[PDB]
Amino acid sequence: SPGIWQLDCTHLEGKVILVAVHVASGYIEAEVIPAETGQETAYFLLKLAGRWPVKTVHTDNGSNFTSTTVKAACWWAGIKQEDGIPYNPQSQGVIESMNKELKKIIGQVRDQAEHLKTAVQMAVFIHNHKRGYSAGERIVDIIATDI
Amino acid sequence: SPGIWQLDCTHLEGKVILVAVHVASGYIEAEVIPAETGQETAYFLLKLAGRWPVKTVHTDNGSNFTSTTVKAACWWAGIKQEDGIPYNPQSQGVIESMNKELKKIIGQVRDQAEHLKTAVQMAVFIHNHKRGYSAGERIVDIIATDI
Ligand SMILES: COc1ccc(CNC(=O)c2cc3ccccc3cc2CN(C)Cc2cccc(OC)c2C(=O)O)cc1
Ligand SMILES: COc1ccc(CNC(=O)c2cc3ccccc3cc2CN(C)Cc2cccc(OC)c2C(=O)O)cc1
Repeated sequence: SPGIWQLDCTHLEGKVILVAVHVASGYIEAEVIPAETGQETAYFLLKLAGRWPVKTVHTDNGSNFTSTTVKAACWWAGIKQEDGIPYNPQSQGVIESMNKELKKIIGQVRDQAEHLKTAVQMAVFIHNHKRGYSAGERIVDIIATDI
Repeated sequence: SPGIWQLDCTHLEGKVILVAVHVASGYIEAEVIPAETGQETAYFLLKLAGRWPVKTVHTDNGSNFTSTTVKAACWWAGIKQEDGIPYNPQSQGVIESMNKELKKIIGQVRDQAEHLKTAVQMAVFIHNHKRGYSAGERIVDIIATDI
């Protein structure tokens, strides 16, 4: 579980927000892309795995699970690519609630920047710092304990 | 020192590679941009500070130190913006050696992707994983100990 991440795709302003959640901590990384493609998802995972010790990724949908480009990136980066079927039924709700919360924060910062990507990174900041520990503190502690 | 980062700008293929180094560990994050502007640097720092507990940034040059946009991002993200004058003379050499090493790795992966940004993220991955601890292990341990 220190190495388990979940992909999540949500939409705002006609754009796509791609999110990776570290399941055990709730820590997130996110980016804005014009549309979800295999190449964009692959590049996002490459970035993620260079920054955190990503062992397993639960993909957000069947297209990214199938994508040969995503599979290639996971091979390159030493990631076990898995499906994202909510075997635990709590998972749907948790991701739903995360997207709602993220969109709420984005709304609270949206008039502080021209570009959606800026607002999204502000929201990532606020989410990861929110406390009692923050998600950023939890991920570091979990991984440090594992090392 | 757990919160101290150094900015670094290097050039390849007519593009700019912007690098943030966590000084105590050698862990890096990096991105490719067409040129180093205040807005790009500001956005890069916002991303960084949402992902790690960035307390202090030593800026890479006087233009980024002066930039009101960079100062605004540092204000927003709770970062102390400082100059990057190598008071310790070993600092020049260490950054010089880091850029040379990064360019070497980029060369070793360059034919595995069309786009420079992909090669740069491959290089970030290799750098942070290289072992005896890796930079990625060191940064997590340093920060966890601090928390
Ligand atoms: C991350 O560094 C900062 C630094 C300062 C601020 C404070 N906010 C403003 O100064 C502002 C507020 C606006 C509010 C409504 C409409 C337009 C706006 C345009 C602006 C000016 N721009 C240049 C900010 C900006 C900078 C760098 C990259 C950016 O995007 C890549 C953007 C952006 O605008 O997204 C936000 C973020
Ligand atoms: C990170 O995910 C992967 C997945 C697979 C590979 C294996 N490499 C190739 O398949 C390849 C090698 C090339 C070698 C010389 C010239 C062109 C090339 C074009 C390609 C095909 N592209 C689509 C890879 C690619 C994918 C996603 C985003 C990308 O950039 C944003 C690029 C890119 O090309 O930069 C690398 C990285």
